[PDB]
Amino acid sequence: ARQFEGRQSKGIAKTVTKQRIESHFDLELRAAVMHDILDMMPEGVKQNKARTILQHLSEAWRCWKANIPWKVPGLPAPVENMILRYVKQKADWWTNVAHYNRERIRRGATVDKTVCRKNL
Amino acid sequence: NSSAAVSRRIASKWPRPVWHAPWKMYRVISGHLGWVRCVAVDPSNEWFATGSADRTIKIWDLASGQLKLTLTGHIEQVTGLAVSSRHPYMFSCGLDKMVKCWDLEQNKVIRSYHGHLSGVYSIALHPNLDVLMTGGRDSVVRVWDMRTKVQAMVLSGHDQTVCSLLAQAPDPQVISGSHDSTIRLWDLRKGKASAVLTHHKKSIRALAMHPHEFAFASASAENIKKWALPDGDFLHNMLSQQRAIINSMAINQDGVVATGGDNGSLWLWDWRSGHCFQQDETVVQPGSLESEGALYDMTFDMTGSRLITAEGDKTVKMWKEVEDATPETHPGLPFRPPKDIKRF
Amino acid sequence: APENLYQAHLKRAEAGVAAAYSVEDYERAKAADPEFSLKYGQQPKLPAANVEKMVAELQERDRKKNDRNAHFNKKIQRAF
Amino acid sequence: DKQITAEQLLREAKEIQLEDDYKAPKQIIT
Amino acid sequence: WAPAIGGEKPSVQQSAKNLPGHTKLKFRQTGQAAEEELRAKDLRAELEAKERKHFGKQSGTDRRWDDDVVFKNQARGEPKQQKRFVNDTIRNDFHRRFLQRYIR
Amino acid sequence: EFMDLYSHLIPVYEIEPLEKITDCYLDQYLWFEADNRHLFPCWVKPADSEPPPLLVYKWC
Amino acid sequence: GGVWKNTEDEILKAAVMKYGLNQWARISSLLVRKSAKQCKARWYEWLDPAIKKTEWTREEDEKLLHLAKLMPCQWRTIAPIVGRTPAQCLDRYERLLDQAVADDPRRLRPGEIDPNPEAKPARPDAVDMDEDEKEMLSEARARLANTRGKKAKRKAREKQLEEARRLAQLQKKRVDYSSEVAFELKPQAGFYSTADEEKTTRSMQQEFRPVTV
Amino acid sequence: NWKNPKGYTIPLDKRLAADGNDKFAALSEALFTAEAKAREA
Amino acid sequence: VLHEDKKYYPSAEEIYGAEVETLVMEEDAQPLEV
RNA sequence: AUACCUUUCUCGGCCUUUUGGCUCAGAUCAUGUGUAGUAU
RNA sequence: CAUACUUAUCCU
Repeated sequence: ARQFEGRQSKGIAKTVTKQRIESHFDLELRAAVMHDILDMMPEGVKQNKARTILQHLSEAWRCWKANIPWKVPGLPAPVENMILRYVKQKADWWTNVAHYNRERIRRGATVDKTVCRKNL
Repeated sequence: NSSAAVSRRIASKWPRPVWHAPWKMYRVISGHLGWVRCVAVDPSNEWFATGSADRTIKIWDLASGQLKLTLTGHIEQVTGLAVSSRHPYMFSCGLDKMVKCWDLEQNKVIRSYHGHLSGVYSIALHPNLDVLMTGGRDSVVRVWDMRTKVQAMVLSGHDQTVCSLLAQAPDPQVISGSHDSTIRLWDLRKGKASAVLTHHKKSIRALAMHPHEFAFASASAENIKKWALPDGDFLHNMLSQQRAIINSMAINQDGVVATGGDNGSLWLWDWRSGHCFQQDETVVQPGSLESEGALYDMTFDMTGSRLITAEGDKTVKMWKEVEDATPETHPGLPFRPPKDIKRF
Repeated sequence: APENLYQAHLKRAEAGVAAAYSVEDYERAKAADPEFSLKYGQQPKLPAANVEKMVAELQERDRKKNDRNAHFNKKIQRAF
Repeated sequence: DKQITAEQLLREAKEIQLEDDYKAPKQIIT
Repeated sequence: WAPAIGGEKPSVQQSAKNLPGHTKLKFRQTGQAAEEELRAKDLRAELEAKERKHFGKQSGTDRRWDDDVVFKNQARGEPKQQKRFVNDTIRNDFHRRFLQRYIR
Repeated sequence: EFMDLYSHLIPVYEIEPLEKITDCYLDQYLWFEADNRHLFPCWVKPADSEPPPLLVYKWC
Repeated sequence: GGVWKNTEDEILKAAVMKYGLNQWARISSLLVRKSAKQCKARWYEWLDPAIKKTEWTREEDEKLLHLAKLMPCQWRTIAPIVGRTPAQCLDRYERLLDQAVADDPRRLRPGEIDPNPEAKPARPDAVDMDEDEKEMLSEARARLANTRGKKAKRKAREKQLEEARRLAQLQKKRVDYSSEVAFELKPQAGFYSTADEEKTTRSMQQEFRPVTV
Repeated sequence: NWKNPKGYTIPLDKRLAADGNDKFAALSEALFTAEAKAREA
Repeated sequence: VLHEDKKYYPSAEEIYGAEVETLVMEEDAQPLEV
């Protein structure tokens, strides 16, 4: 069928496999933040500052990871609270995945070669 | 008629609010490790399920609040939960693009519905057919054969995430609300929208049917509207604005409408008059941010006397009516009819 | 501001009626035409000049009217 | 006699005009 | 910035996950909260019964060797630890125990 | 840095080599001088005289 | 190896503007003599703008002496509470301590290794240069300017080559998005009849006045 | 302060700026008079 | 002195009050086989 | 030849954006002759 | 003419 119909390479759904797990998280995470952004903006506000809010969320995640307190001087408190709540969502996820992978590493359960480095 | 004419009719004839006893929050349950995102009550009314951002579904005792069971099978957040009334089946959707049928006699996933291109946000079981409906970030309601796992239908037309879903036996058998700010009422035989409702300005994150009336409520960050069925005739806005993104809406048989805000507010409204008799803010459990305070799902138990809320401080909260209240000791927020003359 | 550009839209409205049309122009166009209804859709009898008027009118408006890092800061000294 | 403050060098870098792209030649076109 | 939208001879490629399975539905029988069985009862009676049972039947009511020693009674005053949930990523108790266990 | 021993992690500290030299000389100087003084009694005990098994044996 | 010559301080500062505070091995590459550890140390011990190199207050001296008795020899702790840096705090306390008492075995020997060259002020650029202090500066200038890639250069050249080929073919002679309208969406019918408008559009398309690119 | 795909040079403090006990005395005093009493005795 | 057995937050009992039942459910009552 | 309105020129000024999203800051960061070609 | 760069060319 692939020989005679051709490869159906078109909008069939890709599973979220172990190699896509972290990148799909961030897809979904950003989409969620974008949902919230569009709903938080008042009615006549140019709905294009969302990209800079997403950059602030990236920054706040790196600042969480590095243990750096951030305070953007002119960030609306709604936008900032949204960022804090989603950085905490990622922080919970990442820490729980670290707890889980540590127990597998301790047991000797099968982990990837990069899971050992990522968990360290 | 007009906005002026109709405003005078409204000052004269608006249905007065039916007195409803206040609700109090009597139980917090901690134990999910991420935002609790979905709730579902079992038709027997003795357990509820909550899905989480920690990717699990927990089964809780409805009367003790006790963790009966944790179910792990989703790779990402559980975003929607539906317990079947006709099958011993629970359905979950998740941000992992996956819809799962859990056999509740095995406590195991027996079917998987494959085909959402992005995270799934909403789920609904057809109450009479063995069919389920899911919406997701791919802007599409996928209609599934429960048995064969086949995608029987795709309801196309929304432009952003299908965030809310209703299923009923009469036409329109699917109602969806989307991030594109519209509500589609679908003709399930034809695969086509029978109506597109564009009255909302923000995204419709919550839908709710009236348990007994042929009417549904939709909720935005800007308004809760009430719509008559089949045709989606705008009935009215709630007489106040929760000034919040409403994530969840539940309607009672007494006509208590509970709406839950992304800021953790919980307002209780009179269905039929549109008037909010109660306004609450959540308390977030110790450790939480107060930014991390949303109210992601709410359901009433099957009797209507309990409201279970799924919260962003990772708690389940339970509310009961203070039903030893009487219209004299406990009237709540008091009503002034929509006396204004306004533009609609 | 929609009020600012609204009084500028009324600028344009009264200016262009003062610039392109006259009262006997209007009233004799009407005198030719009794229906000033149910005629919607059918184009009305008006001089072919009118068209370019609009066009010229708006065209009138027209003649009134590292690298990327420089812009960024130029937003900040603007703001900060 | 003159030293090396930053900013002046930054201006020199600006003069080095990056690669803003040269306009396509205006060849006569039939 | 924008997801793929997922609108809908037939192709004869057959997936392994699309082969017949679980080809009949379970329905709720008498005894598994079936709809005709549940109209028959008062669910509010059973809920208030179970809640009262829980809420009452959880309440339960209707010189020596140590004379040169410089410090005495040093455990007294220590806090006994509690079953509590802190909604903090790094300041909860599972995490403090985890880091105590795995970092030496 | 952490050294992963799979059941736990050991912290590993990288000190400036220039400092390391002074620190290792101090380390040797202090242990030599301490031993001369019998600063540490014989109960303190990764002692030089005996491997860890001869310690278990001397305890028996 | 060695103290910082003022050209290096300024390349380090320009790189901190270009690269930020966490790219010390990217910044370390402009400077051939210095490693990322030393660049980081120079920034934090001397070139942090938030370092007060001003003269010492005397509220600050009594803070420093209070602290040096509170947290004795803990200069990394003491230093942020004074507001200075540990080497500033340390030698200021030494100065004040000799002020009370009013070679030395406690000073750098000729040919010894200075422990913290990153705390001392920059040796200024000299009347001359070297191909080290000029090739480094030119590497720095380029690397501070460039954000491009290479194939854009191919781009214009490739198009010119193609244009030349087209010209040659024309001389020798001497989807289709112009037969069809791409995915054509015709305007939907309204209340007004647009037959005449369509004729005019065709006439406009027929026109071929000379127009430059 | 991690990312810069464009390469924009940021002013040194436009980077730094956006997203930025009393018992010690008791202890050191007690320890210092302890040193003193010990030395004198 | 207050150690690094420091408390950072109040309890769920100080937070919610005497009349809110506060449950911490960290393990399931039953196995998957029920 | 002056007072009025009115019309013209010259200063002063401005937002998104071009931000390749994620991870174990993704990781590491650096131990040649000899020729010739070129830049100097 | 002296620093550098290099190239599946050439050795160590």
